[PDB]
Amino acid sequence: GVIDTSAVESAITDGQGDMKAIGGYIVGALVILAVAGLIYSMLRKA
Amino acid sequence: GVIDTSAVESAITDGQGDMKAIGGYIVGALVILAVAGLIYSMLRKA
Repeated sequence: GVIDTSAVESAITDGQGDMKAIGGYIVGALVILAVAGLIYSMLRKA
Repeated sequence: GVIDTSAVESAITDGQGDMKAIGGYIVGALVILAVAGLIYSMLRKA
């Protein structure tokens, strides 16, 4: 009496493979305010 | 002064043996909307 849920794992494993894609696109934008955070500290201490 | 009613029990015991046959054919179709009723609830809560 089953219902075919084969279209579930095919849909959301491709879903969770897309959460990883837009996680790496944020990490690449948070290191901008990490690098610029501490080369401001070099100019101030000088 | 009897009338032979031997053809009665031979006719309706085979009749009530057929009500059981089409009762089990409905139960097999009501569990479809019982299973699908609560795997819809898993997808909604996720």
